[PDB]
Amino acid sequence: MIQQTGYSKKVMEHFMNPRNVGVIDDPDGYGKVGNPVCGDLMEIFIKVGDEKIEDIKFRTFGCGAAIATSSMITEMARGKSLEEAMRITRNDVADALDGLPPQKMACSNLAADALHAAINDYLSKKQ
Amino acid sequence: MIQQTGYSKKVMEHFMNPRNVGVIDDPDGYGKVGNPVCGDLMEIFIKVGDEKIEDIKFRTFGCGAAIATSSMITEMARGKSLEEAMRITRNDVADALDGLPPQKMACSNLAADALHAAINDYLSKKQ
Ligand code: FES
Ligand code: FES
Repeated sequence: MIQQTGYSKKVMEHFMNPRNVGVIDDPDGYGKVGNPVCGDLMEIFIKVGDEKIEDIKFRTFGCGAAIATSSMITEMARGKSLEEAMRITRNDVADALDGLPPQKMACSNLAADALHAAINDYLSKKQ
Repeated sequence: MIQQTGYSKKVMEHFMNPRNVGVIDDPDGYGKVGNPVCGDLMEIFIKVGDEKIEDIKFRTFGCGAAIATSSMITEMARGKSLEEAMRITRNDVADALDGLPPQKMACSNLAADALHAAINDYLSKKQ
């Protein structure tokens, strides 16, 4: 078939066994981003110690591509400085996502956009 | 707030720990239904013995409401006669779903529509 799309092993691994699902109570930074098409919401929670991500959790009721990408992005963010985590985007897990249905590119961008939002929330509370 | 919506404990239980996720190889009936808005696909697989559902599995990369509803519908279908399973719809788990965002009503209908499709696939193979 032409323009074939579908789901890779790595996305299926992170959708079936996502890392860092949950909530942090009273988090240092909280970010939430929604997807305009389906209305699902991605929420990222961070604890910050030493200017670094000491803990991270995500919560969403969105689709498999959004959950797998959040699992991969939160795992890559853990332990990074705030400036390094701000540079993380789904480009950093491009190979795992290649091939996905084209509408899931937006779903894949929720995790990094919520992480950036959580970092900015924490920074704006510093001031 | 007015017209409040969100996710209940029962849906969160079935999204976090869905029952009957997987595939049956060489199934007796296979049904697949898609959601027009997001393009996700729900697939149900059944094994039929004694005119009854001897095993059932679903596979989707759709959202939390579609995965929780499939978990609840496949659990209710297991062991039922084909005629009883044909009567199952998300109405049978209405109370667990009440309150969900209104766009997830379509996501909630995928499981029973795929189950009906799998049953009709098996019947059309009888003939
Ligand atoms: S379909 Fe809602 S987050 Fe992907
Ligand atoms: S948003 Fe795709 S199945 Fe619900």
